Amino acid sequence: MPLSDSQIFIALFIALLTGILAVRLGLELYS
Amino acid sequence: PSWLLEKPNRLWELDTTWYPGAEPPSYLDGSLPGDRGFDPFRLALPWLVEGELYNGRVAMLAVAGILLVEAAGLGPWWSAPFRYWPGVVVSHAIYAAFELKRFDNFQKYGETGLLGFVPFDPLNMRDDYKRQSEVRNGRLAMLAFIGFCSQAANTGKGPLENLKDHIADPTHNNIFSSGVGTEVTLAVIAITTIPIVLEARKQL
Amino acid sequence: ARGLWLPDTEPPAHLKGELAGDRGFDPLGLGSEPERLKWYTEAEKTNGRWAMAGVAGILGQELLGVQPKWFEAGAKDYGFPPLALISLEFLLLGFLELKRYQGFKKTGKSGFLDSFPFDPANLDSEANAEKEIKNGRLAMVAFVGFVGAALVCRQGPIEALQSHLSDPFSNNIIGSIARLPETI
Amino acid sequence: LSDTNLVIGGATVASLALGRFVFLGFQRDNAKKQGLPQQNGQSNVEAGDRLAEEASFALKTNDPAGFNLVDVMAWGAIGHALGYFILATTSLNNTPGFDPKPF
Amino acid sequence: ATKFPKFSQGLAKDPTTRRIWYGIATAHDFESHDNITEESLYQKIFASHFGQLAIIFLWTSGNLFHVAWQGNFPQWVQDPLHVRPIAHAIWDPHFGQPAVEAFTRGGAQGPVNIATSGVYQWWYTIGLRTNQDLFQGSVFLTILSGLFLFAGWLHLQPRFQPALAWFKNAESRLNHHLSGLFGVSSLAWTGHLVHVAIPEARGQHVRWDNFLTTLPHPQGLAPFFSGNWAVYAQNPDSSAHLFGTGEGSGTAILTFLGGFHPQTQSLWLTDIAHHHLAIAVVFILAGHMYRTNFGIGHTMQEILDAHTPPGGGLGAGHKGLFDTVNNSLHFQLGLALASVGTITSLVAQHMYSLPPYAFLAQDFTTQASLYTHHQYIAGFILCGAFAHGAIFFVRDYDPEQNKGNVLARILDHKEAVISHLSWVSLFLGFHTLGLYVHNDVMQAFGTPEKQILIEPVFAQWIQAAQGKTLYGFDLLLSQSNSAAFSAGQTLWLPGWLDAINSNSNSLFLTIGPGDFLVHHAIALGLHTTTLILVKGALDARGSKLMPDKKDFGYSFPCDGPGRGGTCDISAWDAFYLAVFWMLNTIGWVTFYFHWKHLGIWQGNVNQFNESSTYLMGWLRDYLWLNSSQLINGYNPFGMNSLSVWAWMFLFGHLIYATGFMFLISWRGYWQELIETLAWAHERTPLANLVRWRDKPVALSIVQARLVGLAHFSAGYILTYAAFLIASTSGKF
Amino acid sequence: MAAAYLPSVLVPLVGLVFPAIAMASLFLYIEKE
Amino acid sequence: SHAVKIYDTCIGCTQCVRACPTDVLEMVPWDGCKASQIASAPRTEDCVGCKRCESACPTDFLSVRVYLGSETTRSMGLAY
Ligand code: CLA
Ligand code: CLA
Ligand code: CLA
Ligand code: CLA
Ligand SMILES: CC1=C[C@H](O)CC(C)(C)[C@H]1/C=C/C(C)=C/C=C/C(C)=C/C=C/C=C(C)/C=C/C=C(C)/C=C/C1=C(C)C[C@H](O)CC1(C)C
Ligand SMILES: CC1=C(/C=C/C(C)=C/C=C/C(C)=C/C=C/C=C(C)/C=C/C=C(C)/C=C/C2=C(C)CCCC2(C)C)C(C)(C)CCC1
Ligand SMILES: CCCCCCCCCCCCO[C@@H]1O[C@H](CO)[C@@H](O[C@H]2O[C@H](CO)[C@@H](O)[C@H](O)[C@H]2O)[C@H](O)[C@H]1O
Repeated sequence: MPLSDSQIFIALFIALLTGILAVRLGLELYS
Repeated sequence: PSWLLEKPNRLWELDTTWYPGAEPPSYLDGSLPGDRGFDPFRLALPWLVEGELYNGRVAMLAVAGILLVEAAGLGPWWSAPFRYWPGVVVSHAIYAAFELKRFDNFQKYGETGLLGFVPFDPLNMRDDYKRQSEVRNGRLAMLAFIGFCSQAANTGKGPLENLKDHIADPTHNNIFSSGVGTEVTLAVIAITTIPIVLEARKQL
Repeated sequence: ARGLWLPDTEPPAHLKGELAGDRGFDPLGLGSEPERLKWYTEAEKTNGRWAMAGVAGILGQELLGVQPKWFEAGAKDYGFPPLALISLEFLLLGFLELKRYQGFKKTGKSGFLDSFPFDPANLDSEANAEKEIKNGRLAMVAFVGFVGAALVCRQGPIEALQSHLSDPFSNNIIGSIARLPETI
Repeated sequence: LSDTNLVIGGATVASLALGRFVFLGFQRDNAKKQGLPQQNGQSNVEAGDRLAEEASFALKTNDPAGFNLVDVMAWGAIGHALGYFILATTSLNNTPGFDPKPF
Repeated sequence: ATKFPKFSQGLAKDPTTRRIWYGIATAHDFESHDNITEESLYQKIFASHFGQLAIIFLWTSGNLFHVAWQGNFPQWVQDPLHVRPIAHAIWDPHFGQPAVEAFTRGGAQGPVNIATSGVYQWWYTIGLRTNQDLFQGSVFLTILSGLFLFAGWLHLQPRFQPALAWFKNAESRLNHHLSGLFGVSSLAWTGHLVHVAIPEARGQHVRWDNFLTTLPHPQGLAPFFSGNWAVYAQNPDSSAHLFGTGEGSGTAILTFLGGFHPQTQSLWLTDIAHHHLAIAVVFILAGHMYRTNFGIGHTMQEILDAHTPPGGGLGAGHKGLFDTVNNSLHFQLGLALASVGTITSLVAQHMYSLPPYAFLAQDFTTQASLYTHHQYIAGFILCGAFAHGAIFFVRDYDPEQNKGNVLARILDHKEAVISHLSWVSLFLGFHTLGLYVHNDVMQAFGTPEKQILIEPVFAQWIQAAQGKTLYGFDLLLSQSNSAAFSAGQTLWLPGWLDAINSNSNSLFLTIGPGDFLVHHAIALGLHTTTLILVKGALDARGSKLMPDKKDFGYSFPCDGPGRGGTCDISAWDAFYLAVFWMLNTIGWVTFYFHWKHLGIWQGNVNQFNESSTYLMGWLRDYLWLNSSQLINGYNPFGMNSLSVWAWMFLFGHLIYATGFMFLISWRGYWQELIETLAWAHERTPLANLVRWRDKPVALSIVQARLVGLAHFSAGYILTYAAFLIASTSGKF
Repeated sequence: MAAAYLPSVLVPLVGLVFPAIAMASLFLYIEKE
Repeated sequence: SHAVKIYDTCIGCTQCVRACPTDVLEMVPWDGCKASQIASAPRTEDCVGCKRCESACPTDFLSVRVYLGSETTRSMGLAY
């Protein structure tokens, strides 16, 4: 049984939040 | 800039700023109408003020026309323009003639106006209350047009029928039972958890 | 000399007895830093208060005979779908907890929204603080006991107590672990 | 008083007694010579590690020989491990089909 | 001048293009950055470690997500021997229609890549069955990555910044890592195996919504608490068990059967559960060794200071080594890399011979890819271990603080160590090459019976002692009346002896003279790579040619043409030279693994046994013979799905060759050439309207060695990966 | 696959749009005085 | 710029000064050696780092040492 469109969008949104946290860590490590 | 308020004043709708205890940016000091210190991605300035106003003003007419069309039985609003090349050219020429003066006024006055009535107001009555009401109604109108489009995408019925279905069954006819339910729930959780992360930034 | 968790031991130097519930118990030394100690004091109060509300909720739900048990109440049909429920709950609790943190940052005390402290009946006292913290600790321990009874005996708290009172030499933790194949 | 009760309780009691009466001096003087963990000639708490402060409950006990709570947990852990080793080896050797002996 | 290398004002004031390159290459050498302190260095490293952990968990989440979204995991679960596992989908707008058709495989609706990573076998073994399971795991790991990123940001904030002394508390970190990070994690994994993976192997669907309802064993936890632990070993899965179904299944959860499940050709899951449980208990016990805040436990400085032989054979012994190790991040990283890389090699050697995942042994491409992947990773890590040992000797070693201990004493006889490594390398090279060349000449002259074929009787004796009866040595596990035999006879010996005496698996393969010769080649490679690395580390502080080398640091171009000339004199250059030898060594190892297994998988062991004793046999019957399908991936007649590997094969050859340019031609040629080019641009009309900001210069001497080595290594790896995967997957 | 249009959007984004943005921004950062 | 430090084993032979192609080095009076002079490096801003001076030096080990440092237009030997 395949995944739904909503599951892919959920994963992409959680990854976008994780990427925001990553940018935050990278900027903190920089300065 | 007549869109600037007579006096700097941040209004109160359950709080002053977009979450309780939120700091305001240095460039948002309450001089603008609808100021809530809300620019977390620091996009902001005055060109974006006419951008917000223009999008809001077009959205007022959009939501008014859609609600009036749905109030009568004039079919779906999204299929309405389909119910060509000379017309496209003449409309684009007329609207571009409008936008010529709209863009020219910003180079000199810092405002847009309509043609040369840069404070376009033949009947006066302009005040800070009118400015704040205009910006808040524009924001509400463009949120309402996005709601119209999203409700027409998720359900084939018009916005009046969606309101009737929500009236009939409130807990079962809402966004959290539609196709976009789980991602909306996740966005709500992220939204409600974001300001505590921002306060962790502040206190640390 | 206040009572200590162990008789005739030296408490850590950061526990001199000013806070309510200070029995010198910090064997790991978690509260050695003062600001973290204040935050942990508020956190102990908030966890204990949520435990008191929840333990009273589980007890009242079993006392009033609500048909699904407390550990199966989420799966019940209420008409309201759980996605809408969790979204509205997160909105309301986000408002209330942002207000509570703003009050803790401004004043350093507990309280409801724009009221720090929250005491309209004016019942605040040092003995009352000791009663609050001791009932909170007892309710936290009690909630862990509720989880244990729900996990091993598959029973609510009053049901497990009645089972223990009916036969205490076979209806204890030893017997319930020995009866996991028939329970589960 | 089952076989589990007998083996676990007897091993725990024997370990606690061995730690209390027999090996207390040996453990005490070895822990005295080895001392606190160090870094660059200083204990960890003196070097600036506040989380490495010696736990105040761990020394003073009221036992006349100085047997504290940490000694009870350590020797009881040893006793439980020995008792469960005995019980497990007995369980293996009593189950038919299993024979770990080299002959 | 500029602000990009903001950690180095010396680089920021460089007016040439060297500023950009060196700004990239020195960014993670935090100790050499401007105004760094020890405490801020440790805090930056801690946060960087959080970032790396988040990257790892995101990478795993991406693999799970792409398999769940675009793979064929349920179809593979239905037929694990007849379904090619899909890695991910291909969306390439440069594809022609024949390429679209060729890459559509595995039952996919479009072009896909077939996975070689073995994640299907692993995830299926641990109990995952559906796309929903993989998706939920991927979402959980994305959240874990976000948590790690938040913790990395958090511990950089001033009130959550750990003090320097916290980082140097060795005893508490060792206690916690051994007891919790190793032991409790292994215990929790035993919980997962017992509650989920073992029932799913027996057809029982156990997930989060029903695992509190499902009994892992019919008698519950009473045998555990009573100590009647042999109950959990009763009634194992039978030899006729079908994996993932209840047919032929048992009820045991902790066993010691040994050997393999007959259908999956992999280790029994109940054996794996008992392994991880025993590991959990041993590691939790070992995590109570060191003293923290409770008055008990060992002090490592006193342990080290106590271990000095009273006869004086080791001088001062290990005195002062606690502060030497604890104050040097390079000593710690060198130890960590040496141990982890050796463990990576152990993983490679044990996963092919004792496959732990169901239907992994039958997937030949995956087994070859995993062995090669982990052995090359192990080689790079071992090179890094010795590199950071050399860096320790330059940057962190204090001779006064280590006076007379084992470190100073091994520095004091470095000539003996290096010269003996040179002797063993020379002996192995002379005699291994000589025996191979003698055999090649014997084959060329038509007389293969004149070859020198030395039987590996020592390793055959080892195989006999572990129970392989083929060689006729009757001892220990191959002697039916021995004490070692009788002790294991009721526990693990029946399954182990069934597995080790079968030639249909990879458990202790039959070996002969070809295995002898290639093992001595492997010994030559290990000893020579070690010689280069050890000579680099021990001469890092100085040699007779440059007695003050420590003053110049780990990496510097040379000391000029004086004193005879001093190219490649730095310890860094010894690392650079040793990477070539490591790649050569892992090449020999993996060539051996692949060719021997190719013969075994094709059912013709005589090809390796007869052709591997001479080097033309390797060339013709391994490289030339098995490249035929690969290089026909595209041809004038058309293309197939191996065309990506043919293209990558050539791509690797090209990158390898490009590296030779940086390695052979050196700097001053290019600098004069670039000078003429800079003249040309300034004098060319319509082009001299634009100017460079950074003055173009040739790459530096060290940078050239690095870039040439990087191209050489990348081409090496890409070429062999294409050949390995294409040759194995075109047949299997 | 579900949402099968997503590769046709994200592959040009990750392969062309993001690298162009990245090298333009990084060029502007590393040349800034 | 590169750092050129002089040590006290210098015998004042002047060979490093003669070898230098960018006039970094010069001889100054000294009392530590028989020649009554010592090499000095006052103009290391012009030092290219060729180590011709070290090749010229006769003492064992060297009495002039060049430590390559931060690179400049002058030290990179650029005419453009
Ligand atoms: C495991 C991966 C990893 C981790 C944990 C780090 C961690 C760090 N790096 Mg390293 N980096 C990596 C991979 C990594 N990097 C790779 C593959 C390269 C190319 C070889 C680099 C090249 C690099 C440079 C050139 C610099 C860092 C710097 C940093 C620090 C700040 C990063 C940041 O986001 O600033 C965010 C800052 C901005 C977005 C604006 C400035 C732009 C900076 C100067 C360059 C971009 C840095 C970024 C990490 C490049 C990513 C490379 C990409 C191909 C993966 C931090 C300690 C910087 C630091 O100051 O040194 C301690 C620094 O100058 N990194
Ligand atoms: C007869 C009694 C006896 C014996 C046989 C030993 C034996 C040993 N003791 Mg002593 N010891 C004794 C009595 C004894 N002890 C007594 C009564 C005490 C008082 C309690 C001690 C207290 C003591 C301490 C405190 C320590 C020892 C240690 C040692 C070890 C090293 C000693 C040494 O000097 O190495 C000399 C070694 C060298 C000079 C280096 C040789 C290096 C070779 C040449 C390298 C070869 C590499 C090879 C070529 C490459 C791989 C080969 C390839 C085939 C794989 C050794 C196992 C030490 C230790 O190791 O403990 C585990 C240690 O710390 N002992
Ligand atoms: C096929 C390529 C090749 C060969 C044969 C060698 C050979 C050798 N390497 Mg060199 N290496 C290579 C590639 C090679 N290397 C590359 C690409 C690099 C990267 C730059 C290195 C970097 C390197 C380092 C850094 C070191 C070596 C060392 C060694 C020696 C290893 C010990 C040994 O095997 O002794 C046996 C010797 C040989 C196999 C050489 C050939 C002997 C011939 C066949 C003898 C017979 C000659 C014949 C009769 C004469 C006829 C002449 C005719 C005109 C009459 C050996 C001399 C190590 C060393 O010197 O240890 C002592 C050392 O430290 N290598
Ligand atoms: C992941 C990266 C990626 C992607 C998605 C593409 C996609 C494409 N490439 Mg390939 N390319 C890439 C990387 C990529 N390229 C790299 C790294 C190289 C060098 C190795 C090449 C070398 C290459 C060549 C030599 C050619 C392509 C061509 C094409 C097109 C073939 C399909 C077609 O028939 O279009 C037909 C073309 C059209 C229908 C017109 C498309 C016009 C686009 C949409 C204009 C977009 C505006 C532009 C991107 C503005 C940039 C702004 C800012 C982001 C910088 C397609 C647009 C072929 C071509 O057609 O492109 C010109 C072509 O000749 N590529
Ligand atoms: C201090 C010290 C210090 C040192 O140093 C160290 C150490 C030792 C670590 C420490 C100790 C400690 C302690 C033990 C802690 C623990 C805790 C817990 C118990 C809490 C909770 C807490 C808990 C709480 C929150 C809670 C509760 C919950 C609630 C809300 C809910 C409920 C319920 C309801 C009603 C009903 C339904 O039907 C269901 C539910 C929904 C389910
Ligand atoms: C006071 C007093 C006394 C005493 C007595 C008592 C009271 C005692 C008790 C004590 C005890 C009674 C103790 C105990 C302890 C125990 C412990 C502490 C345990 C632990 C355990 C463990 C650690 C386990 C583990 C494990 C597991 C879990 C699983 C399996 C494996 C093993 C076994 C390892 C006398 C009379 C002398 C005198 C007078 C007074
Ligand atoms: C397994 C063995 C079990 C033995 C344990 C049970 C016996 C002991 C239980 C009696 C405990 C009485 O606990 C007692 O609590 C009171 C408050 O409640 C503490 O009293 C403290 O707070 C009160 C209340 O503000 C103030 O008067 C004052 O600051 C201080 O005395 C005592 O310091 C403690 O001794």
